Amino acid sequence: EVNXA
Amino acid sequence: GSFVEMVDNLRGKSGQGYYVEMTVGSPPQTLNILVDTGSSNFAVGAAPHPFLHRYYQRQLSSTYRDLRKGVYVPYTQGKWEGELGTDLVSIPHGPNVTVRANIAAITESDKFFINGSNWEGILGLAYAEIARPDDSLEPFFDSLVKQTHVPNLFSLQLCGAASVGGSMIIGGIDHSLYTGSLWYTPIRREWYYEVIIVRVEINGQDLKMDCKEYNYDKSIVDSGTTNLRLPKKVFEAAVKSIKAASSTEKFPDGFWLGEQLVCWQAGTTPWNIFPVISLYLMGEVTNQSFRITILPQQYLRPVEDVATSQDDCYKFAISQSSTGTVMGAVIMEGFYVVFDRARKRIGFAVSACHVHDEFRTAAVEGPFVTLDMEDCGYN
Repeated sequence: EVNXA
Repeated sequence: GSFVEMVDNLRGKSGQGYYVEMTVGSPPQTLNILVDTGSSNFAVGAAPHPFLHRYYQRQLSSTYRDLRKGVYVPYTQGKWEGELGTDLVSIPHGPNVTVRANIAAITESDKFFINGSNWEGILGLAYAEIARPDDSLEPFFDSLVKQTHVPNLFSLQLCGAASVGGSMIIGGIDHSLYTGSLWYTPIRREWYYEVIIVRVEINGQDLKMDCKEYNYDKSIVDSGTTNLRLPKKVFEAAVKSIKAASSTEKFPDGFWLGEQLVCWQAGTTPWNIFPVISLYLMGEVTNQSFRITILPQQYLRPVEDVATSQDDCYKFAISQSSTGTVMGAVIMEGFYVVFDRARKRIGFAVSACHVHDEFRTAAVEGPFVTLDMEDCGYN
């Protein structure tokens, strides 16, 4: 639910 | 040794990342900042937004300086845009010292802020090589190190359990956050925190793949990622073996896809039928490696309920990716992770807070004689 560059 | 002020400084929701409290501006403006070892930009909301309860007010800061330049940062999932600048920054439950750093003032965003996450900004702990717009924008931690005596290193301990918690040790290693010994794996290249996986096991059974597929096109540690992301080929092979191991019970294809979620009567979760997963990582000594092992309590993330009722439900937290392997929270929640930047290495140890049952425990063992490990890296 988060997938951070 | 012991950092009693920083222990327990993290919080977060399940599947919504971990954050720490920080201040910005003069006087200090309090804001929750998610910890992302997957990026290198320090950015905070600086304009009204439905999912924001507060934000950075530049006109209220007497120590604010405008760099007169915009910036755009797209993430695997989510993105924002804003204006660059600098200001005084501090970490209340962290090193007692204020520093000046570059700050991206987010004015526009898309599927970045999460409704009810409780955080309003992001702290990219990676290296400048992946900082936007370019590697000239010095990252937060770099500034902290150059402006203070804080050692070039930080550690993380993420604990599962819909509140979550944990601790970020800045400048050191807290010996009370783990048990056993710490095993380090060399940081391949300094941009993302890249490592090299040389062998994968499922309940002791080797996946038997070229150790290159495990790192295609790379393997990184991201506190900013929920799941254990695996390249397409490796994903298929792991799911297959994990299905076999738990064959004593069948689940719909939706479950393994991460779509649907399985449930069981309160406290009847059959953990024992689910296999343990082990990842062997390159060691610091030539031909030497070590392994970390997690439990279904790590890769079966608990959620609400199919009918929002009363029953233990979970979601498969292992998915496929096309941008390499991502050891997210499902991996990290099992260990105390030391990001030894000074020595270009990442240490792993059993976390003293990791979730588990009386029969099994997460582990970190070594050493294992492994030949041809250099070849495991993708080019």
